[PDB]
Amino acid sequence: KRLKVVAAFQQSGNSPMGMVLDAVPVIPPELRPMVQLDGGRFATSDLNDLYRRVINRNNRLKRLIDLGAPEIIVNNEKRMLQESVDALFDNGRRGRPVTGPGNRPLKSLSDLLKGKQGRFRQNLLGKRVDYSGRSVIVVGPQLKLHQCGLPKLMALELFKPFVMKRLVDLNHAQNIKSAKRMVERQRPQVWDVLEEVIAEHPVLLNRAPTLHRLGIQAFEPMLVEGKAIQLHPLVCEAFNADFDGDQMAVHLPLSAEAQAEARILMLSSNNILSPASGRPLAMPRLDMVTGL
Amino acid sequence: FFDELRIGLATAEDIRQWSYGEVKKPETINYRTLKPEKDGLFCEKIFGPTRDWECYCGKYKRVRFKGIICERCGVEVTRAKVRRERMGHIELA
Amino acid sequence: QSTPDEVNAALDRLLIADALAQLSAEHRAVIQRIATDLGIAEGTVKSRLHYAVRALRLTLQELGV
Amino acid sequence: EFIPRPVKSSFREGLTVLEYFINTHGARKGLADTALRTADSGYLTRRLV
Amino acid sequence: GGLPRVQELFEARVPRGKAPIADVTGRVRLEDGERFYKITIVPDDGGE
Amino acid sequence: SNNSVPGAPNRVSFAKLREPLEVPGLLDVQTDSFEWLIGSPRWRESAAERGDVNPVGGLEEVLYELSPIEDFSGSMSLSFSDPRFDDVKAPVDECKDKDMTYAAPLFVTAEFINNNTGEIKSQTVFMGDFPMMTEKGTFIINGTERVVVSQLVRSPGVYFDETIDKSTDKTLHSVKVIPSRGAWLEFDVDKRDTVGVRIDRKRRQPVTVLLKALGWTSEQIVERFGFSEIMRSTLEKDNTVGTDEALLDIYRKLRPGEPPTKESAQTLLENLFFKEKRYDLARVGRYKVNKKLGLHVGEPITSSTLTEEDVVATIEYLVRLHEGQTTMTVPGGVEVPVETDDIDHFGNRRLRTVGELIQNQIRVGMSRMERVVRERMTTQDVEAITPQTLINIRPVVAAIKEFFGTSQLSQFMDQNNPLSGLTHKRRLSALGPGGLSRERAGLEVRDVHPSHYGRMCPIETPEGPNIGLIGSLSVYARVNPFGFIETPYRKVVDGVVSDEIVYLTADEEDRHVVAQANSPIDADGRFVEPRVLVRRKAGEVEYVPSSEVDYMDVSPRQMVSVATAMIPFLEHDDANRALMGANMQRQAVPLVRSEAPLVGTGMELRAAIDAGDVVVAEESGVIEEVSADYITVMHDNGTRRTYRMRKFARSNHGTCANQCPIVDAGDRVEAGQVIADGPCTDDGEMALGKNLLVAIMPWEGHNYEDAIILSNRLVEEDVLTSIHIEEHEIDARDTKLGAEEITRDIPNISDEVLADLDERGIVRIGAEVRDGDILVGKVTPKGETELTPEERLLRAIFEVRDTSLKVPHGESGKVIGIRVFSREDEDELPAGVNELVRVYVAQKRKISDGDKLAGRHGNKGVIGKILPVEDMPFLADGTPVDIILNTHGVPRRMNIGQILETHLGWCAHSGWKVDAAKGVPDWAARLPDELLEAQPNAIVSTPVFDGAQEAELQGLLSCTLPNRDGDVLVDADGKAMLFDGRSGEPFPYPVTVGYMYIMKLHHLVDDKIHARSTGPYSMITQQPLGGKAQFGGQRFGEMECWAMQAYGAAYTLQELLTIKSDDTVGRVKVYEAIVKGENIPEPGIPESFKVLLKELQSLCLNVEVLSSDGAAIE
Amino acid sequence: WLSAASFQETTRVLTDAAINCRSDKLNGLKENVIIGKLIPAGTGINRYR
DNA sequence: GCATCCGTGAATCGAGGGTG
DNA sequence: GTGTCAGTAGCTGTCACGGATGC
RNA sequence: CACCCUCGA
Repeated sequence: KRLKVVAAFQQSGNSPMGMVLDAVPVIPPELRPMVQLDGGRFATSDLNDLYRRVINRNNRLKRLIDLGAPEIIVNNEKRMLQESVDALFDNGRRGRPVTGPGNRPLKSLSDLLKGKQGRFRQNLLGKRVDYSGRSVIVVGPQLKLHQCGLPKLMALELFKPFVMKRLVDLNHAQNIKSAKRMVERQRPQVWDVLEEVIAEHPVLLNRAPTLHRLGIQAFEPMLVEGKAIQLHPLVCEAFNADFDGDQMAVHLPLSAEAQAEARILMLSSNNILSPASGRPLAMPRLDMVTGL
Repeated sequence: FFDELRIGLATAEDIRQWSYGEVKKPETINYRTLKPEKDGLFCEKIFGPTRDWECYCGKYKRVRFKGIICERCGVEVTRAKVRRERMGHIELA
Repeated sequence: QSTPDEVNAALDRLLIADALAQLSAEHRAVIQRIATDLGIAEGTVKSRLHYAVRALRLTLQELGV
Repeated sequence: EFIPRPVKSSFREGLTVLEYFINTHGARKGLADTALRTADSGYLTRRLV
Repeated sequence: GGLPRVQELFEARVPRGKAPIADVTGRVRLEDGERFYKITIVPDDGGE
Repeated sequence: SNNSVPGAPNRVSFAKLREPLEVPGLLDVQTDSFEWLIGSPRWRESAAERGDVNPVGGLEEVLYELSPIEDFSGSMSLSFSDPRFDDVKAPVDECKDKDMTYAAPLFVTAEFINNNTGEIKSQTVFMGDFPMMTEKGTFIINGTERVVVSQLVRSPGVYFDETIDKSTDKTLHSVKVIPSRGAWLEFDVDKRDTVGVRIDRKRRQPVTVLLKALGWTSEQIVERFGFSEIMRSTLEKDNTVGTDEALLDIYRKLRPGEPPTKESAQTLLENLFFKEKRYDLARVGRYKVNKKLGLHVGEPITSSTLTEEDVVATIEYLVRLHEGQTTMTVPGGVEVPVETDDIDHFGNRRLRTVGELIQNQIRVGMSRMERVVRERMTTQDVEAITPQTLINIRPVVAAIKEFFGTSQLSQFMDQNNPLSGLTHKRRLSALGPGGLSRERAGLEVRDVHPSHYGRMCPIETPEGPNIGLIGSLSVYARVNPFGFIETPYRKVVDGVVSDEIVYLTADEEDRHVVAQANSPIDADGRFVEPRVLVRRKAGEVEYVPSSEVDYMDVSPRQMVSVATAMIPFLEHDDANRALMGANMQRQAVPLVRSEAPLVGTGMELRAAIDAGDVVVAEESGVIEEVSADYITVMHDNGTRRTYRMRKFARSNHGTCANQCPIVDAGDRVEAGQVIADGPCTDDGEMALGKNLLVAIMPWEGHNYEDAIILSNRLVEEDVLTSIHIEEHEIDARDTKLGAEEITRDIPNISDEVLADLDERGIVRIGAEVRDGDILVGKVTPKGETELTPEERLLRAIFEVRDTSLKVPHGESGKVIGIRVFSREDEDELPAGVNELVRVYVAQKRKISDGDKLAGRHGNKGVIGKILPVEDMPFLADGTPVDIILNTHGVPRRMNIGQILETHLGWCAHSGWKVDAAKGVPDWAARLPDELLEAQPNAIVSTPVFDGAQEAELQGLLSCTLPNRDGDVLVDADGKAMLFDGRSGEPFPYPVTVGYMYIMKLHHLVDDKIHARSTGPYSMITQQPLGGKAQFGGQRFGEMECWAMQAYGAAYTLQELLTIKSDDTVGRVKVYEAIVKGENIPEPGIPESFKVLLKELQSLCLNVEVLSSDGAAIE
Repeated sequence: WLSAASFQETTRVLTDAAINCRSDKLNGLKENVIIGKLIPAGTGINRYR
């Protein structure tokens, strides 16, 4: 195990001296921002407090070196600088964490990357997306398997730029700017125009938890009145979705490649069988099997 | 398109090569003028201007001065976007 | 906290860029910047700027801004 | 371990006071360990992924 | 068994059962008592 | 009759067991606690009649523990006494309006005693604004009603634990002496058969170290603990010996880095465990210890501190428990069993309510002030010092503000409907300071414990991550001054049931055996059957002879909560669906008009009344003048009291709290009668929903698994309509370039959008506003150096920007109220604000597709279709049903209640008439004579675990009343023949038809619908915001990325993680390409990944991106 | 090392990555998902791309 | 050569409200 | 400029598991 | 935005 560490420094060509620091970097300000409160007071990032404590102790070290303070003070101050830089990089790693106001351990640079709230899992493996919505789901028996019914007010916002384009084309609006104002004021012209936009433009429906890939499926959107999403009764099994307050999220594919992927790979009608067992899922399951 | 992502130990020389200046003073900002203190954790000479093409001393507030290092406050004149990428550093005694 | 969505500004520039093709290359090269480079007068500047603006204003209000 | 005393009543007959109270241990622990089982399952899933 | 058994299998852990196995094919040597259990195998071909 | 005490409607009950004690004040948990805290006359009379000797109010206790204050010499002293309150600063509603705190000034009497001069100066000192509790048990902080939740903590005392080692497989034992305050002390037996002690988390010292520190000779130690080899081996394996040696050992392990003086250690080792300064067992702690060890069992609880005798007896108890001993008598003490304690048993699990939780904070503040006092004494002169110079009340007010403002127990009050608020005030929370962390709660703290019977409900508990950590106090339960939860029981003398009721604690209950409530009892009191169901110590249920029952339960519903007691036929529903029913009753939405349920339980009345959202007459009298605004009552003596109705008030959760008078002008009203009822109330009873005509049948798949079909009648007649009110707020601040001004003059805004605004820029009352409309016109001056080049050109080719208050997306209603505060007009705003406007918008929400309805049995569902009144399957006489529930989602959930509830429901709507001729039938022999005849729309009660039995219900269905035409619509089975309103042909088979009580839950599509094209992005990560209120987008999580990858939709995944998210240039080019009609451009690099690289650099890691050639690229 | 640092033991992985001076060949689903490249699977492989 | 103790990890999405 | 004693709160009410750490 | 609470599938 020791060789495992030593041969690395041997071959790579980097000196082990890097493990001991003579200078510490300062993270840009926008990544440690200081915001203002509605009461006139200020709130700041914990990194600012950590860096500030380190700077205070470092400047005190310079003072002590210049003043020829007793060796005891200089050494006992270098120790505190060590502990403060240790907290800056990974607070709480050694010993007791640096407590903030309220006996709350301050976040460190290494805390920015760990766990569900870390950068990797929270902001890299899964982002938040534009052109998306969510609403309550309702069973729609009359729908076809490849169809889903979304509210008008959902589609209008989702397809806002498309509606603006077609409103300025058909001369319902003088310029694209006034088209935006028209959509934001919900003028009656959009509802007839919106239908042309959503025509054969598939959307993606997702229900958390997304356990398997059939937890997301593509559908052709149908403008429905009301404010609930209308879902086909046969896909409930795949989503494991009952109708007692369940909510589903809608995503609008934009690029031509995205629309093709949704139309061919992810359309509900092309995913009737369970990928785990091969047995069908979109089949008569509850009331349907009873009638038959 | 870029092939590999290399990671390694940061030499002190690299730490200094990244930094646009050393953070000497421990102050943060001023609680009246909202201006970041010079050589502080928000020094505009080091990290960048608070507002686009606006220097600290207020001599250069226009876009005509693109790339001018102000002589009275030492702040460059680019977009505030650089406050998201310019690193500082503390030189340890 | 949080940064707004660049809709408006972008739509505005998308129009401004649509009323830039309705121009002549000289008014364009002038508006995109001065009398020291283009090698002309300052009155020629003031004017070309003046008439070029008025063409921009005319075009914009033609579209209904 | 199973209780040496059963729940004789049916939901059509009507549980006694103590019958309901004694059903609740198992019911609540059912919900609790279900939450825990789901947690461990999801973790195993991400590992396998 | 159960889900922890699935974890034991996927993590290559030293299982709870820790059942032994015949390292060499041969004749069984049941030497059962009550104090303890010891079992030997006489290799069907050569071996020890 | 049911609930014949205030003058309520005559609800008839199927009750077979009489109620010996009527339900207590459901709000006594908060009330009694606070009254004890401030020592009100009512609390003192309560303690006086209770037999208490020397009771102490909450403030008096703190002030006595503090008094006196002396320096190190003792030449100066300061003492406090007699706390009193002046009148309240501002009334409750005014506090809500003006965003201030409901409080009363606290006065105390302090006096300075000077020993070197022999003269005392005593005066009154104002201590601070003390937050006061409303009559409804709530506090008001900064204009918000909050509730202080009772906390389940670990009771002080001595506890023993038997753990099992993992590697050596031997039984180890440990002990913890948990005080009410101070350092902790835990003994243990490791796996080497040696005894040790950890003092305040510190290192584990040998148990003999402590004995040596106290002055005990090694030989006497061997004398006491010689019967065990483990203690002998401990004294042998000891390192140092000597009274003055182990003491310094303790000192250097407890307070390291200091010079060890023999007396410096002798001082603290006596102060940390035997002086009342830094260690104190409350009276309850001392009592608990005195029982567990069996010492001082006769002494009055006067020693508030631990003694050496206790430590010795404790170590003896431990060492004997380790080696199998089961009995022990302390030298000079009574015999006591040797066992381990549960720490979940409600005799060891204590409950501290509002009074105690506030007392601890006042204590912290008072100590923080005491130190400043001792410092200020030795600074000022010793003759011009007054209580006013020594007292700094800053930390006290700061302490109570820190508590109410920031505390897990000061919770935003649940104000959906009265029942929700009541339950909230009767909550028992295990989380919080001094208790435990959520990550520190195994599957054992959450499940039901046999001691919860009659104390904490086993049903009402959240099903989320807080399951088992939050309970509701049982109905008849109360809290004793010690903190434990008592419950009443009927004392059985000699196999005879007595009306003598006594309240027992958990451990007190275990020392006897109690019979179940529904035991057959003679009219005199003797049990009918020799064997009876009996609950026994350690939660053991078995039959026992009648001559063994000591006590028995008061009422069948003794074990359930208030909400749970509100479920009819509760005995026929499983605990899961019952949990959901009780939890969803608290989510009911107050309807425009409220209808009391036909099928009730009896608890509705007292729930509504004790909730406090109605108007009850304090004193009897007649109504002199009644209006929609107020009600004036002329008493008999001559005085007049006027109750003001709360009309269209915004609840904490947007519901409408609206009170309406019931009595009329000149109506005789008795004391305690409901003269006006509020939301979800009808004549004083909780009306959380409506009685709906239900048919149980599948219908064309629109009700498929748990979906609900409703009749448009409920829309046309506002049967399920509800009012919701939103509060909108904006302020005008001082900016760097001037000051934001609220003006009707807004740049580049038409006169058509501003047509509904007054001259100030504020919307006028009564105007209907859609989403996006201007409510308050505010413009803010923007500097010139902040303008886009295209913006500057557009300004040149043609200084304030629009910051008006617009209506958020999805909101719409009538503007009903406006409130304006101006710094110019004396209005005290936060520094930097000149004006503040609040606009109240009210919306009348009809039932819509997707709204969530539910019953009382966890039978929930959304509205999948609202058919016209003619399409609905209608009964024989033409009446169309109101709601269709799918049958398949009924027998799986084991909620037979609804079925029964349905049947009885119909019997209540139509009425019945039992054949009295030829005697009373054999099934109705047990029914009261009041039930043999019932008119249509009759009110009935099915008490929990009592009430209607299936046989009696069968009979009632046999004798249902006919309709107006003389026809009986439903069969004895309870089903009826329905006609399909769409085709006309009658449905082939009879269908169960009845009336069910359905509630409108607070989960409406009008609030839960959301969609986003673009919008705000977080500055750091450049990813779209979250939440509907911030106009955020949905989170494409990790599992969903796995879904995309599984489908192989590579381009869709990249699109999701680049141009649709945090590609700074890509998303803009996408917007442009959409409005241009061009194709979608190529995605760029996520800004979040740039942030990742910069963050890895911040940790001294040189991350670099290399091209195919090998050169690092920037 | 980027696919491992995003799984578990982030610090423990990045330390070893910096010591061994490891280079990440940006050719994996997790990695390209992080940096926003097309996943080398499905419609992302070179045959169909 | 081996028991102790350190550090790692522990489902997904969504709503509203409070304070520092 | 400072000058007699002058001295944390809080808390353990999670757990399984592997391997470096340490007696 | 940091934490906190309550809640929903």
